[PDB]
Amino acid sequence: MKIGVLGLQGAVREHVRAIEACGAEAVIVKKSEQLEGLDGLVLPGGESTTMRRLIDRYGLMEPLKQFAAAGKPMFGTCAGLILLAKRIVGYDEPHLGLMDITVERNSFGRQRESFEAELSIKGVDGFVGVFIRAPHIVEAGDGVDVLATYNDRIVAARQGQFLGCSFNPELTDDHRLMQYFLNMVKEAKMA
Amino acid sequence: MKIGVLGLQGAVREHVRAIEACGAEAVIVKKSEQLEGLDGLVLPGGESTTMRRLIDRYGLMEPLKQFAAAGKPMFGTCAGLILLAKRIVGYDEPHLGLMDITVERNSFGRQRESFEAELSIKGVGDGFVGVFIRAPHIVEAGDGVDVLATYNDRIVAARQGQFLGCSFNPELTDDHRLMQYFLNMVKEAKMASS
Amino acid sequence: MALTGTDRVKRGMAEMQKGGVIMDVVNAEQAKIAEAAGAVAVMALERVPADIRAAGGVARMADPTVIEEVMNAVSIPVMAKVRIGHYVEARVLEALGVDYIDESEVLTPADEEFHIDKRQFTVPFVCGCRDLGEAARRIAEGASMLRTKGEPGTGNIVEAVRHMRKVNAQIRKVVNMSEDELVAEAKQLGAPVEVLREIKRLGRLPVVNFAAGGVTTPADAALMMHLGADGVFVGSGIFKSENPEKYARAIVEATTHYEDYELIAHLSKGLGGAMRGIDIATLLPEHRMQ
Amino acid sequence: MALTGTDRVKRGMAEMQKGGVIMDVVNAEQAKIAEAAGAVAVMALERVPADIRAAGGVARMADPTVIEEVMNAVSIPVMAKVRIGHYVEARVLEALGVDYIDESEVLTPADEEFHIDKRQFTVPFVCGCRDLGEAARRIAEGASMLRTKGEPGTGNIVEAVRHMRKVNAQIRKVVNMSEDELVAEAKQLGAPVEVLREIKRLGRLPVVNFAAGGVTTPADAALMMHLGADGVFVGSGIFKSENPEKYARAIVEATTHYEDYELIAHLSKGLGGAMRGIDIATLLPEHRMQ
Amino acid sequence: ALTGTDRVKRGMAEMQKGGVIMDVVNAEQAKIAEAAGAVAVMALERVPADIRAAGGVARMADPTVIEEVMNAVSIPVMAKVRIGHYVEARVLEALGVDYIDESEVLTPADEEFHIDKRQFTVPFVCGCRDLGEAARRIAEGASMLRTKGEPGTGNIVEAVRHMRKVNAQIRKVVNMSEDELVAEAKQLGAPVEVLREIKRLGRLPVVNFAAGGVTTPADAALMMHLGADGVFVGSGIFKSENPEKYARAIVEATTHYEDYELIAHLSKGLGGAMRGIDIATLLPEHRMQ
Amino acid sequence: LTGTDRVKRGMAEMQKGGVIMDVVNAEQAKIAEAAGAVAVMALERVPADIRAAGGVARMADPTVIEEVMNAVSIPVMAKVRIGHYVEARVLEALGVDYIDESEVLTPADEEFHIDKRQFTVPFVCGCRDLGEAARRIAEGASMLRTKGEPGTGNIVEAVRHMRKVNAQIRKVVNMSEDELVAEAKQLGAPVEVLREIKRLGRLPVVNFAAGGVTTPADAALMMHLGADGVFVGSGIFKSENPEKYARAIVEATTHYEDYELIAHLSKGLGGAMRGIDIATLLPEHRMQ
Repeated sequence: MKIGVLGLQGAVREHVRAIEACGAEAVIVKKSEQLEGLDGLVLPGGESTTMRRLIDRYGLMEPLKQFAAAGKPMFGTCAGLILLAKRIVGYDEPHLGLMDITVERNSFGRQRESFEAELSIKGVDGFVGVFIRAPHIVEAGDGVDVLATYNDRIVAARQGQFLGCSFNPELTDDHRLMQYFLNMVKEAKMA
Repeated sequence: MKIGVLGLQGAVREHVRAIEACGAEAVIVKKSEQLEGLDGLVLPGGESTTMRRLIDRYGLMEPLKQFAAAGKPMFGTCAGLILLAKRIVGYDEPHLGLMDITVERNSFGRQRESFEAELSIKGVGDGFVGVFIRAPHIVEAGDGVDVLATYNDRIVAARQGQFLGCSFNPELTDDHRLMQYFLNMVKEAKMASS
Repeated sequence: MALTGTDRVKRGMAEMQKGGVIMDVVNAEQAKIAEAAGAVAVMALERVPADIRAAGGVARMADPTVIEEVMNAVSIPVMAKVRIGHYVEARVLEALGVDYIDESEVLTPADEEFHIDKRQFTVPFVCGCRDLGEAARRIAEGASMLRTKGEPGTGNIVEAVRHMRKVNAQIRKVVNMSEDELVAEAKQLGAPVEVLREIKRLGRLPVVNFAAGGVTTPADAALMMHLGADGVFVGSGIFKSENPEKYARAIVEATTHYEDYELIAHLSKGLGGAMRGIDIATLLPEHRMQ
Repeated sequence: MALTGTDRVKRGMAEMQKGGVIMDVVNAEQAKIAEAAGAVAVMALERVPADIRAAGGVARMADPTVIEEVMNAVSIPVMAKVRIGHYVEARVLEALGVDYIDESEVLTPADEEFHIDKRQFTVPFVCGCRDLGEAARRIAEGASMLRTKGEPGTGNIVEAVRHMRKVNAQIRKVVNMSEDELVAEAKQLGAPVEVLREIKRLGRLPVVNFAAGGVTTPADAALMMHLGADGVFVGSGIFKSENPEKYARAIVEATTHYEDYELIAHLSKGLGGAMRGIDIATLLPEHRMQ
Repeated sequence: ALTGTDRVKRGMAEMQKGGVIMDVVNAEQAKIAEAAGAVAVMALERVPADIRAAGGVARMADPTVIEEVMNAVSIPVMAKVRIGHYVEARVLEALGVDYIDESEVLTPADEEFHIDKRQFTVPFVCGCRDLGEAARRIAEGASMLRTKGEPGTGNIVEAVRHMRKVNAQIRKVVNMSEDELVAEAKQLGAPVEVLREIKRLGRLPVVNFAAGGVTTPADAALMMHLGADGVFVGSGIFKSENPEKYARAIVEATTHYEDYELIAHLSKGLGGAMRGIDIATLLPEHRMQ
Repeated sequence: LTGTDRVKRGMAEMQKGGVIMDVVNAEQAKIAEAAGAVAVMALERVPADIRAAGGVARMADPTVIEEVMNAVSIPVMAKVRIGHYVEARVLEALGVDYIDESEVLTPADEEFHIDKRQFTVPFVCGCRDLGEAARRIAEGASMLRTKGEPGTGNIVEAVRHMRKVNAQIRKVVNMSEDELVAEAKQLGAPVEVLREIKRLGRLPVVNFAAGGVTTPADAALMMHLGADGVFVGSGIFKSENPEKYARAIVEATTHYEDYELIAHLSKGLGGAMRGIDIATLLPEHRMQ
């Protein structure tokens, strides 16, 4: 089982750790070519603007979408979630636009307001959510299953192959969510 | 699969490497208790006198023999061979005395005469680099014993059912064929006891 | 129960900066150029380090106006930074919402003996270091991120290289060192032993460590990554260059694709004039920390 | 089965340069003049060493544009480069197709403790040295060619002479030395013993060694050959002269006919003004390698 | 028959691991040592503590004594020679000595150059205080190493210092960034090729024993605990009250170096150990180059 | 749960206000128990004799230790040479109640002390200042003592050390929190330990006086200067009547503010060990 991590910027190494700790193989993806032969992809925490700017410049946008179309599961953490969203508050156009959700960037404030809080995650209780300049999900489509909320805000969601959260699980030692994603990959490889 | 190495003295680490390199688990044995649960045992190169002295002092002699009686394969390299031998030239009494062979200690001379030479080993293959470090040699082999290799008309490797023995030290080479061959014996012995 | 200011949150914010470039900016225009070029954050100040050098005088915390200005201009994090020991400056930058504070040796130190007790803040700090002892002392004070000190404004990476190499080598030693030798090591290094113990337990440094000081070319940027930096700080080398906007893209792209030499060669191609820089033969400048 | 980057190939390329002159060029025109004059290769850089001196500041790898420019202008090999320790610069020059890399002390060093691990490259490197210890260390790092360091840009051969003499004298000692004394010699020299052993086994240095630094006149050039150089590097002395084109032919011809004094005398005749040069009384310049 | 290969020379030392090598001045001692379980014996004219106390020039032992010792035992016989003394070494080789110790406890014959050990068939062991020293001896052809310690003092402090130093420098080199080795070699005074071999192998490529001041079972087990491959003992056994009893104890502790109950037991009845010397010595030992 | 810091340290907290006596045999041990000692330190030679004899001083013969253990119902201390891990393991295996990693013995490691954290049995270590103290604590020491100059009959060094350490504790306790990291560095201390000190308001382990305690006045003085108790070796068994000294030290240590009583206890003592001024070139203060 081969899981990519989008390695343009951000907390790449952290995801790799989790992936390897759950027994899968991690592959750092800085180029389209590296997408080939992968069973799933992780879009890490980092700076969504930076990631987009790099995605553009090296023509990764289309190949990522093709990767999605191929039915390969994709896990977006924080900025990762931002990349997946169909709609971004204040943005005329999104990034990948693969998930039927509206997100608001930097909705909790600035780094000073970054925080940690225990969460109840439907498929995955007491999961420590780490919110570092996190966005939030304003609105979710009908196809989307809400997996967790914090103070009446949607912070985790699934849509078939797509998995998303506001927080950064890769900063904790708790791998339950990574496992839950790996499962999705396992189920997907079969079809 | 769990292979013991008699760790009282000698080139213990070298065997461990081979054992692990062939995918088995290595266990260093300094105490009788450590024999329990092992599928086979290696008696390494070193100083036979030292190994015996220590075997005596800590009452390992009987438990080793029990280990042998239990049908567990045993691999003796150089001193290792000397421990297995039924008869030792110049010695009124042997060590374990489990192999129907006569050995002569230090038969090639002293360290100056220590040498390496390519060998043809019956069950194992050909061009196997034998390293002879103050090696003994097998003077005489019993009928139950199958000669596996000779060097200049001297017996240097032998098998007897569960017991495997050589004059040279394979653990000093990167070549694991003989180790594999031993592991096989362990596998057969292990499967055999159902 | 939302907990703020936890070490995990302070350090995590830095872990989210890895693989990227943080750019010194004096105004919003520059900040926008930086965001556009792909910077992961911007460091707000009154004068760029090369100008700090050239002007001399006392360098302090930037005017809050400028910081607010820069904050309003971008969606990426805004750092700023303070003078060494200047507790109140740091409180001020915290009150302003600054995302990360740089307790910086390029500014004129306010306390020559004691650094800020960073542990008492909610907003994280980044500090400079030349070696693991220095590193570990900053960590013990509460620093949540580190950078090489280099020699800022010189256009010369040599110091940053020295520092990155030193720190990385000392980490490697500690990681594989015999456990019973750490207390004596700590003493030799001037380090807090608990930090070395954390390093050894973890198998790596427990905070992010960036290169900073003299980074002038895409090759410079990729070199630091090659030497194990978690990312780079650039100030003078972009905005003292001929075309900042063009430099910025190239450093960002080289930092990210630091092993693609064909690409780096391409990115280096059209750059044009880089800042002249200074050899050395400086009597006292920088390396002011304790 | 075709093999690239072998020591034999790397070193062979240098063996093919013997008896000739390699010229520093800043642009294609110069490169063409050099090829026309008979240079065996050209060394591409931003500023000629005499100018690097005079300007000061931080000297880096040249703009790839310039290098490409030069490559396009000539059919002889093109050398360039890099700052000491600058791995990525070297990777870049390699990606560009540069024929030989000069890890050079005339540029501002990037690593003051560790040179490039030249073994990891396919393209060969030339390094400077002042003595056999230095030489042997460079070779151990993977250098495939050597040159004296001299004092570049001074117009003064004295240092190059010192270095060529030292290295050649130390080779002679090692070649005829009692075999049992080498390990202790190596230690005294700061050398890797295996290299001294190779030297002794071979009866000579196993790589080409050129003169470089202050070669200003045909007599200078022929002198280095007389002292056993395998060839000469020239930068400043040709393009800081009155008529570069005329100097270039004379140096090339004197290098080749270094024992023909009548000829050398003739070639020296009409030259006119040579670069003024510098005596000494310099505080820190050059000899920056480790 | 290929003889004198590095593999054979080194292999012989690999076959000594886990054991004790004892200094002996005669056959009686040698027999006691064999009986006690020694893995080899080192033959000399005077035990190091006596070498100290007597002073004068210490040379290779009388061949007679060596032959005597050889005839008395079935374990290997070492002897070891003065530093630089090529001919002494050739002599010990001609006698059939199993391992030569080019030793700083003897009076050095060459203060600048060691023996070119590569030229011999018989292997050598050399002393070292740090990895540079180690690597130089290895480059000269040494096939085994030992700490230098301070011999005849009954004090392990130096051996501990040395074992610690060497082991720490090996760990650094094993995990060091590859591009830093040439510069490291230079700092250590080491041949880089050896450091490279160390790094490639993940460990020192020869056996390294503790030697100097090993006086009690606890001393013996300590050196093993600090990573020694085995111990050399001279003075501490035959300058003790009951050599024969010490011998067994050191041997057994060396082997069961992690069994503290056992070590405690073995230490119990020992009685008087050699007095030893603090320090405050002006020039003694550490004579190698 | 065995070997917890609380247990290791607690054992020392149970020794406070008392005297620990060096003994070379069971007779002495019985005298010490009889006199009221809170424990006994078993060794081959008394420190004054270690000095006078010179040579290499090691761990005592286990036989002697067992002998002493069998003779008394109070704890038995012994240990080891500095750095000597195995000696310590041996003493641990013997059941010794507290190990003294001691500078009076000949050091076995001149750069690294024993990693006392790895043991179950607690250790006491000597110190001359808070940096030294903190390093030993960071190594896992569970109890401390002044180093003094053992076997000299001269308290001057123990006084110096107790004073220094106590003065440095007081400074740290009331020091401005933001100055600790820089203090630690000046002291050569681990900052975490100074933090613990400051948080707690005191040193987190027991600290005893040791070295040169010769008279009841000496013993009471160390308590006066804030010792948690005293170690006595030479001053009792090199005295004219050990048995009489022993009772007096014990009683003075306990009633250190009763000057009438101390005066009385000092009265009949007779001859004390001569002691040594100083003018010693290298002896003691061997720790790191």
